[PDB]
Amino acid sequence: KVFERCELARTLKRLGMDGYRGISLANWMCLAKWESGYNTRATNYNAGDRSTDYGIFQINSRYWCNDGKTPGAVNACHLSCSALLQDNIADAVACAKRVVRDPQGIRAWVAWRNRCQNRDVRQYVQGCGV
Ligand SMILES: [Cl-]
Ligand SMILES: [Cl-]
Ligand SMILES: [Cl-]
Repeated sequence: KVFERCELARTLKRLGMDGYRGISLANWMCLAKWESGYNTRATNYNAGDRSTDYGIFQINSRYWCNDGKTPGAVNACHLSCSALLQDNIADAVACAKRVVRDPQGIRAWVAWRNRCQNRDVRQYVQGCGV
């Protein structure tokens, strides 16, 4: 599914993302926006290293979820990458929380550095009731 902006904001808030390990909801919104356009079903193959990015946060198979087909990979979220292509984003949120328990936090995603870091991200949550 492709979430509408405010629907997603509220969905993430219910799932405990607001301020998780210091990360505001608007940061999570900015991440989802630029990773996937708020689209849960997106996959992107990285021909360079044979990994794939999955779902609304474009979580990578090398480190985070198992797809069977990524060489040398591990699965720190202990999920099938299939779990990250559901309309229901509970598993994707749990895995995003796992990512940001590591030292880099939200810097783990390069798109966040490029598109969100050091920016005014207030617009992502404007009017959403969050
Ligand atoms: Cl911030
Ligand atoms: Cl699973
Ligand atoms: Cl689903």
